[PDB]
Amino acid sequence: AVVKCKPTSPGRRHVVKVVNPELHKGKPFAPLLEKNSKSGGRNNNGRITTRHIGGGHKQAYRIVDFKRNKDGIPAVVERLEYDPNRSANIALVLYKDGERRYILAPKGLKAGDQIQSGVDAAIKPGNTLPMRNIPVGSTVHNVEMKPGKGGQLARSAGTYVQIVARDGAYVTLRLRSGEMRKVEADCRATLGEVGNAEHMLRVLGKAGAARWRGVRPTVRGTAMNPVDHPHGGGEGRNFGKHPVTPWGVQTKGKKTRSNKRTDKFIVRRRS
Amino acid sequence: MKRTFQPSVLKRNRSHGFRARMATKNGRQVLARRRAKGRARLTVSK
RNA sequence: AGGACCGAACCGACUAAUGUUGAAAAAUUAGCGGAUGACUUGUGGCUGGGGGUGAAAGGCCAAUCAAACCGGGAGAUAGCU
RNA sequence: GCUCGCCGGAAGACCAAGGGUUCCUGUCCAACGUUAAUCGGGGCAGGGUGAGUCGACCCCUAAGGCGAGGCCGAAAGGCGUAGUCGAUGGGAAACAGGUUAAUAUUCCUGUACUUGGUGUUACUGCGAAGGGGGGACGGAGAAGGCUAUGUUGGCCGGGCGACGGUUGUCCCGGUUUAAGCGUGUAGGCUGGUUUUCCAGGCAAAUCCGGAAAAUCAAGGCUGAGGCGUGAUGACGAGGCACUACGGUGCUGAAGCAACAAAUGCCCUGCUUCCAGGAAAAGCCUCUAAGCAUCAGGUAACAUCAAAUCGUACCCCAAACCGACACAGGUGGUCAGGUAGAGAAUACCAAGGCGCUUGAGAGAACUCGGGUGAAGGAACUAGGCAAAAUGGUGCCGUAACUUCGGGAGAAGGCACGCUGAUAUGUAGGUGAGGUCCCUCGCGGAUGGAGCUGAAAUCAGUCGAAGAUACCAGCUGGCUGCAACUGUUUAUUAAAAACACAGCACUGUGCAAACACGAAAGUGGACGUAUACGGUGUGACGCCUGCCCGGUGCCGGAAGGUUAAUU
RNA sequence: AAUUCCUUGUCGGGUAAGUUCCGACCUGCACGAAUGGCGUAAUGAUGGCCAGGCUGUCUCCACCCGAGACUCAGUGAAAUU
RNA sequence: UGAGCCUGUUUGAUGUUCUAACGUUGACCCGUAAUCCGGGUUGCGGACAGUGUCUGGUGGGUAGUUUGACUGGGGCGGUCU
Repeated sequence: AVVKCKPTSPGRRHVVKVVNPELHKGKPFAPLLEKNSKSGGRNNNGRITTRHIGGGHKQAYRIVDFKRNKDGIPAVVERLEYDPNRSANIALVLYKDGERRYILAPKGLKAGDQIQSGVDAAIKPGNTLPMRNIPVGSTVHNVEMKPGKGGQLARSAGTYVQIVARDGAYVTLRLRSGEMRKVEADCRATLGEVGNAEHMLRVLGKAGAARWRGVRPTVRGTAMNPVDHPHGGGEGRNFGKHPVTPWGVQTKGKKTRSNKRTDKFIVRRRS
Repeated sequence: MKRTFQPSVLKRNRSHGFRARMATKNGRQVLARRRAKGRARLTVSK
């Protein structure tokens, strides 16, 4: 639910929140946690290699099953949960034999549901099948790119992929960017689409909100000197030159893809 | 007014100590140079 | 509840007078801003010079910065005093 | 030695970091001490630091450092696996009294506790480099039970006052006692027990996880404080005889209750929010290969052991960082009385100091303050500087607005003391007595004693009752940036930088991009509702015409065009 | 007009008197639509103008309380020549 | 598919198919007590990708330098046989 906040303060005038009363309140599951430390953008040489990163809140890592092995055993949904490492909720499931696991949460999945994976599994949301057994014209998410590797496509909040044609040992897919791609038919996928589609209708409200998440200020290149950027200098406000990156390449139009190893799996590019 | 020198034995020894000098090729050159000149104190270690 | 309000500890530096071979190679006295947050402080660690870090002033890198300090090429060159 | 002044959330007491004999006693005054010096943190000589329980060493890990074989690089070298180091973090145990010129949880007296080795007796499935539990974790807010501590009364010992009164509702002093052991309260959390079965925990499990019957409703874990013992002891004003001025031996009264009360304990608890809040060991459990007469395990007695290094002194300062016995800088703990909301401000307690040149005079001028007849910005680039307002409770308050604001808008009235209401009122705590009871740190009734606001009526003093220190000046019209924030250490704090929001463009994962001769690493244990670059800067109404020039994107039929033959 | 040289343009308000301030005119030397245009409640140790109160800022200065300056005893520099 | 030789013989370019060099930052076994490294089996791309020598294009991202004299002061004008 999207809720606006009352203007009791200038930093609270423009705040919109997303509230879900079904998420669990309490501690997470312990056997599936790990420690994660921060970096600041620095690599093993100690240098800033990506900019505008640093600070924030402490976080712990939740292990998730992007494989979806374990065919033939039904599982029951126990509780939905919050995750600070991604933009989608997660769900805890208990298997018929006494093992628990974390999975991504699709749309319309609630406590008390039954899920399954395998060649012979049903066709309903939350179920996993190799893409050689799904009808043409279906909506899937968590798609693999190599047989047995793990999901890599359509893992963010609200997203999904569509199956268009099947011919041979390959399946043709339409992605969220407007692109057509080909992948092997022995890969896996999950029915339905990812949940928490309200994620994009939030407004932060103040600079501290972005600072809480680990984002540091951005400085324009036209405010610097000629020794710092190709956009610096001037007596007053001046540009008079073609826009470029901080290292001398042209933004606003130029292209940067160069990969001759994978050009044969692209059918049509994003328009 | 805070000044530049603020002593700490741990940092002093980890920075300019005998073992620190011996851990690297150039530190051995520092030691050889001082030995040739004929100094009474080689390093900062007591 | 709140980058909410008044105000000590703590963190700053807007006006005036003294001082200028000073008590002090940047301070003192009377007033002044923030004060549950993008806050403040102890201990240890990592980034090395055409390089680093920079909410960006050519700012800072041991009272030294439009290219640190130290030792060498070196008695560089000086139609100039 | 007697007076006087200053600090008292410090200008008192104890530590860490950092120094290293500055500590105590004897003797000296050349040089040091901004002056004299018999004095010194100065010269010379001797003395002083006592640990199973305080720390370090030791067992375990964070960020990070090194790194056998390994991958990579003209040499030099770079990055990393198995490992091995690295506290600011986790891991056993001790309290009171007396004592030296200088040490004390270490020495003496009294009463305690913790971990291992060895021998004997009695019962017996033990076993790791493996599996499970636990350690183990955020911000804010609320009120219930307590203690440290204070005030008054009661009790014991003295006093009868340099000048009017003071045998009393009078004046001064004391009323202190720990760790350990037993009791398990205020309160917090969780239903207990038996049997069968099972695609899970790299193999095994009586341990963890899951499914199914029966039975029973009270079992278990946690926990400040109070109470008894420790204690026929110790301490305690004074007194009985001598003094080197540091003291010896003995003797020793009372040693109770009521009220108020923390930012400390219960509390790592309870309620609520999104930004979703460390690792490994010590410790408790289960087994595998293996040994079963053995070895080993739990319980009781006796014996032994706990080694090595620090311990003096300063520590908001004359002993540390500033060349100086320098008006500067420097992290943690302790928190008395009267007014007061208060750790602000004023006077005091315990304790500590008067800051290492003095004595006179009472000119101009300079520095820090007080008062001013009539006028009231006439001064000046400019009300720069000074003067002025300043508390609580009640009445009352405009344009505009994003409906939260503006607002403490503006402007007014009361404020001391004594008596009555009421020999201390409305509230707060609460003994005795009567019953009930599973008989206890219980339940109901009961009111002795203690403490104590705000208000109304009527009197009274002064020029002034928020009387001292403390403690907002207010209103009208305009330019710029929406707002809280940042910046030129040492002449510029702003209209400059950032910002929540908006648009363009790249990127299909071995992603674009960046540090690297390479191996590798960040982006990210992320996947187009995600990531990098460039411009504008909340919000409202909007954002028109130009593709000739320079860039960028798509085409590819024609002309020109490299090495090579 | 943070932009306008000629320029103290011209008209109205405020003062006894106003090269600054406020409201308009269009003759824009040389505004203008994300190197954004026109508005805007609340906020500012931000730039300009006007009132009430208050005063030694001023007509125009007078007295008083403290530390120096002067005299006595001890110690004892400096720039320049 | 256009070109030699003596419909038959070599050398070219375009396209289909294959596996055996090469890639694997897909799955499983061993060294081994290990998400590095090497070996083995099996899928997927496949003479593509990628590297060495040579060669045309773009290249203020970085580096070393040039930008005259006379002159009633220098600059702007004008001149220099």
